[PDB]
Amino acid sequence: PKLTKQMNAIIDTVINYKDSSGRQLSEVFIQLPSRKELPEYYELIRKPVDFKKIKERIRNHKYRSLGDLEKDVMLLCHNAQTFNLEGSQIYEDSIVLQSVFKSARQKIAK
Ligand SMILES: O=C(/C=C/N1C[C@H]2C[C@@H]1CN2c1ccccn1)c1ccccc1O
Ligand SMILES: [Zn+2]
Repeated sequence: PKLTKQMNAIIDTVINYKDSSGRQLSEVFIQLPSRKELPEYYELIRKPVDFKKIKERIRNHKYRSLGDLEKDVMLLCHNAQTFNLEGSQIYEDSIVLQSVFKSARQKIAK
């Protein structure tokens, strides 16, 4: 109950985060392209995950700890770094979002 609320607060912080230029960094990460739209993603990435899926997993009580939530957020960001070119905006945004997650978890949970 309190855990579910901690998780929703943390993920909401990550999703709503805007950089100093006003850009909501999460936007591209909410929903993966389909298999038909981007078959090469699914050829490369073994364990696809997006923020929509993480929200599903929170809603359905699938993460039993903040550690388990963190593992999926880090997976998402790792997949983004794997697929996208180093130095691309999406690659760089995924690094920022890792930090935003860790700060949100420090702030909300401690
Ligand atoms: O890498 C991810 C997405 C990369 N895409 C999304 C945009 C930019 C790049 C190529 N894109 C396409 C390509 C085809 C159709 C729709 N979007 C990604 C998205 C959600 C969660 C994890 C991810 O790695
Ligand atoms: Zn429920």
